[PDB]
Amino acid sequence: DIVMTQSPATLSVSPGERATLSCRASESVSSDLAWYQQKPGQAPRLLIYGASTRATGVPARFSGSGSGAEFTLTISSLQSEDFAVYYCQQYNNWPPRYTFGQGTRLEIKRTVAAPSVFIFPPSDEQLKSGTASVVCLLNNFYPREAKVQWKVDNALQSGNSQESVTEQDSKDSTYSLSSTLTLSKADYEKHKVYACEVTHQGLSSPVTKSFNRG
Amino acid sequence: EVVLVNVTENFNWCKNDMVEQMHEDICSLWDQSLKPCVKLTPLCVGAGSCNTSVITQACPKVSFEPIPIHYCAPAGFAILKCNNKTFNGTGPCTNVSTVQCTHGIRPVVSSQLLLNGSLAEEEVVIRSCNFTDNAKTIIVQLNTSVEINCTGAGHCNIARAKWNNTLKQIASKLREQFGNNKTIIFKQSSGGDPEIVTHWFNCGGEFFYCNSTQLFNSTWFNGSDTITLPCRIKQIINMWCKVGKMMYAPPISGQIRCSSNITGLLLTRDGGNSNNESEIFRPGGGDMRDNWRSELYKYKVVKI
Amino acid sequence: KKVVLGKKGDTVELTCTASQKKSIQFHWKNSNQIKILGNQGSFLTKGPSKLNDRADSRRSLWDQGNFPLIIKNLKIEDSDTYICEVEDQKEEVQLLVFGLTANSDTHLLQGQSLTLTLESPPGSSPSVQCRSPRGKNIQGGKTLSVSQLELQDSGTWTCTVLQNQKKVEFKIDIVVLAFQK
Amino acid sequence: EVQLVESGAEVKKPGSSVKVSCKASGDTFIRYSFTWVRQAPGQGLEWMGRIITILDVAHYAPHLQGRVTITADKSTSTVYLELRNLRSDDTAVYFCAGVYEGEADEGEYDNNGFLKHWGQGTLVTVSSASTKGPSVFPLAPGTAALGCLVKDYFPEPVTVSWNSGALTSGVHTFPAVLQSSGLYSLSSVVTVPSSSLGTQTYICNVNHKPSNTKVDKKVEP
Ligand SMILES: OC[C@H]1O[C@@](CO)(O[C@H]2O[C@H](CO)[C@@H](O)[C@H](O)[C@H]2O)[C@@H](O)[C@@H]1O
Ligand SMILES: *[C@@H]1O[C@H](CO)[C@@H](O)[C@H](O)[C@H]1NC(C)=O
Ligand SMILES: *[C@@H]1O[C@H](CO)[C@@H](O)[C@H](O)[C@H]1NC(C)=O
Ligand SMILES: *[C@@H]1O[C@H](CO)[C@@H](O)[C@H](O)[C@H]1NC(C)=O
Ligand SMILES: *[C@@H]1O[C@H](CO)[C@@H](O)[C@H](O)[C@H]1NC(C)=O
Ligand SMILES: *[C@@H]1O[C@H](CO)[C@@H](O)[C@H](O)[C@H]1NC(C)=O
Ligand SMILES: *[C@@H]1O[C@H](CO)[C@@H](O)[C@H](O)[C@H]1NC(C)=O
Ligand SMILES: *[C@@H]1O[C@H](CO)[C@@H](O)[C@H](O)[C@H]1NC(C)=O
Ligand SMILES: *[C@@H]1O[C@H](CO)[C@@H](O)[C@H](O)[C@H]1NC(C)=O
Ligand SMILES: *[C@@H]1O[C@H](CO)[C@@H](O)[C@H](O)[C@H]1NC(C)=O
Repeated sequence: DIVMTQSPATLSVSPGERATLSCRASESVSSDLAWYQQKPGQAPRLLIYGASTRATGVPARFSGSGSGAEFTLTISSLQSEDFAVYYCQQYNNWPPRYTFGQGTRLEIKRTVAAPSVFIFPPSDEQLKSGTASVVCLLNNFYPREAKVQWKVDNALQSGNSQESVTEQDSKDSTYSLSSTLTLSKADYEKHKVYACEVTHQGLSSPVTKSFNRG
Repeated sequence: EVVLVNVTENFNWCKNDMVEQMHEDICSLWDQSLKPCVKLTPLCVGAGSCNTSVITQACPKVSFEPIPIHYCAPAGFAILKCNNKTFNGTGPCTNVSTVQCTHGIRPVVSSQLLLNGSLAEEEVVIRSCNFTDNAKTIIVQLNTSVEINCTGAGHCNIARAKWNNTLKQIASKLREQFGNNKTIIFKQSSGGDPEIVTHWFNCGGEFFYCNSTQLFNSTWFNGSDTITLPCRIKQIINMWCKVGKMMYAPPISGQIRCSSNITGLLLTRDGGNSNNESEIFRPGGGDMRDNWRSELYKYKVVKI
Repeated sequence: KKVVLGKKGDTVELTCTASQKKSIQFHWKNSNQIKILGNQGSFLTKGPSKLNDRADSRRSLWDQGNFPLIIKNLKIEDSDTYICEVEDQKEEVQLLVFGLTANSDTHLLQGQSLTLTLESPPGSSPSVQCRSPRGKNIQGGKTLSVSQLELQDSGTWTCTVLQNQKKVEFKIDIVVLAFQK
Repeated sequence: EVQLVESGAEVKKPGSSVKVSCKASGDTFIRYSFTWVRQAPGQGLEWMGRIITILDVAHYAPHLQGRVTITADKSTSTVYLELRNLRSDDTAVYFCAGVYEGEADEGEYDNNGFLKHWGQGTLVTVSSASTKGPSVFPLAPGTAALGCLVKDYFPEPVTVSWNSGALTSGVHTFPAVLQSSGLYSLSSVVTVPSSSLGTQTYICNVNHKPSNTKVDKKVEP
């Protein structure tokens, strides 16, 4: 089957500047190539088709080019509503076996911002139900790349926690991240101090918020 | 090739095996030459639910001017040919002969008009399998050609003066067949599938459908130099070799051009109980056997 | 002597069968030899008949030797004798179309009259018999009428038209209003 | 200009089958071709198949072939997708899309492969888990942070507001994660002034419609 592959995976652009996305095919697809835009929680939106034709309602700053196995999409001046995930599609083959690229995430580029780190011990109500989860929060940081690590009595943890990350905030262009450590009531009480070591470009040294049981 | 004398041969052009054989060979050729992206044929074997048979396949765009095809005698048989300049296809013909193959015939697929065919050697000639039956097709053969120029950009052109002279000759011939006191009237098609209502044909690989009303709108025996027919090119086609539907891909060329010679017509006569004296004729066609009959009327195949 | 009855506005199917299971030439005509509809190879043609707009066939059965004439939105004018020509042989069928309507469109009061009027082709005497929801039976020719409606006549009436030993059923909704004492 | 409107969310056990629908209105139905594209949480778009509405002919992706069916009901302008032998990896948002093909009823047909009109999407969750509401726990506390732990529910989605919508500034409601138990879990946190603790109360509101459950937990110093 025809494989579509987009580069790069993530593209960070400063507001009002030009962005260039590329789509590559594993074999010629002529000009049967379309680009889509999608925002979190919404259906995709058609942008370009036939390699280079804008769809109705599409603003002039979007424009596509290329033929065969090489395609690019250009946004000459990024607006706030331009930051999204973009997808390319080929529809050249017959019988139809149409395919999509894995997408390019286009996010806002801003100055480096350190996360302010918090930590919430398990509640009484939860403890009373047999389970115990610890939450470590990284608030309003940039860039998205962060590394969290749980330490239980000065010991590395592995396979017992989970991460979640918000979308880029519409107002200040930052991210926030939660990390939840899950243990049984018994394991929890088996140890003393619980910590989350945090690494981020905005920090000269890795920061560590923590607490002791009781 | 080999002429015969003192020998009488009864022909019957409405009962000719060559016509049937050729019809299958032609289908086979078009089938394999021009392949559709999707093929639909009905299949209603079961007493209840009907099952449409669907085929999907690679459909490369192809276009070339049909090469003349010949009919030759299969092992065991021979091809007799009548040499009378104006043979109506039925009865004895003493000016007979035997041949290897028939003349070169362009396997053109079309309705209403016959293109790139053979001309009548003397006068315009009309022929039918049963003139008094208004359901049977009337084949006209012309003694003079008429150009029809078509473009993929949406139209066909015919010179009005040339077409008007042609209509005069057909009307003249028609009234001689149905009564010398009759008024001849040409009207547009009365209805049916698109392939039948319009002048339908294939060109540069694309199927054209042309409104022919302007060619059939006159009264006989009772202004603009060229006649321009509006045309559409279509992707979804009704099959002609059998009942069904076909889809092709859209055109890839921006300069599709066909010049053809109109060498004959296919008509149907209105008829019907009417004490009023005038015959009405409309363009017809659809059965390619009529197209092949207009070329093969003078041949028969006999066992050796 | 094949007879088929039709209803105003409805659809009918006039059948035609070939002696073999193939797709050959066929054509439908009326008693005036006017071409209604037929085939040419695998395509459908339609003649210059008053039916043109409302006439069709079923091409998915042609290969099975069936060549029907479907007439939609039937009118009384359609009444005629239709002939199916195929493989040198003529199938003949006569069609009669009837209509049946009430004297008024709107709702009726108790003790008020009801006149049903039957519409017919020229030259044909049909018998009519209607039955109300309560069992009220009336009969006649062209026009049938009840002198006084009861409340229990409200609902669906069922009329049967008899002609050529054949019949056909009509359903009419009559509303008769109730009221307080 | 057609508008495509799909049916509601579905929840199925693996091994089951599903039939999702899409009502098209505004334009001539037989002039459009329709396509189904799905998307798994955190993944890309996947072409499933396409129906040529006027011919009633459909084509499918090789990896789905045999257990997927697309149909169209002309009398109600509705397009259907059936997916058979459901697996847990079929969990996805299923999108219905279409595009104008030309005067198809007159034999003109462009056969466009691109997708101009999209429906709102239909979430189809395929899991062995049973429907059940969340347990809501407090995340008791410049400024300070406080929040609600919304743990152990099925299926998605769940909605979170603060103080019955009156508090929105500085709120972050994280996307759910799939726990190893097969149940979902998320946290909603908000940052407020420290001096506000002791005067202004904070209640988080959790709505989980599938289980018809509704919780209002108070978070205190
Ligand atoms: O049908 C699988 C086929 O689809 C592709 C490209 O369209 O990938 C799509 O489907 C995958 C299967 O879930 C998704 O993971 C992916 O995000 C989506 O683009 C091809 O990878 C594959 O051959
Ligand atoms: C065909 O030509 C013959 C001459 O042999 C003529 O007698 C006949 O009238 C023509 N066909 C018929 C049967 O009308
Ligand atoms: C064509 O035939 C007609 C009779 O229909 C005749 O009048 C005319 O002269 C013929 N033309 C030629 C060139 O033979
Ligand atoms: C020609 O058709 C008419 C009526 O359609 C029929 O009566 C006549 O017998 C037919 N000719 C022959 C001899 O088959
Ligand atoms: C058709 O084209 C030919 C040349 O190919 C030209 O001589 C003739 O006049 C044209 N006829 C028209 C435009 O009707
Ligand atoms: C045929 O049409 C021509 C147009 O060129 C016109 O002169 C005339 O009306 C017709 N011919 C005759 C004989 O009237
Ligand atoms: C052809 O054109 C005439 C007049 O332009 C029109 O009345 C007629 O309906 C057309 N025929 C078809 C097949 O549309
Ligand atoms: C034939 O064409 C003329 C215009 O060129 C039109 O006025 C006339 O009505 C047509 N004849 C009929 C009645 O079909
Ligand atoms: C049409 O007929 C003329 C006159 O015989 C001929 O010379 C010309 O080549 C023909 N046109 C085509 C395109 O066959
Ligand atoms: C008729 O012959 C001419 C002369 O080559 C050719 O260009 C044209 O395509 C032919 N028409 C058809 C329909 O085959």
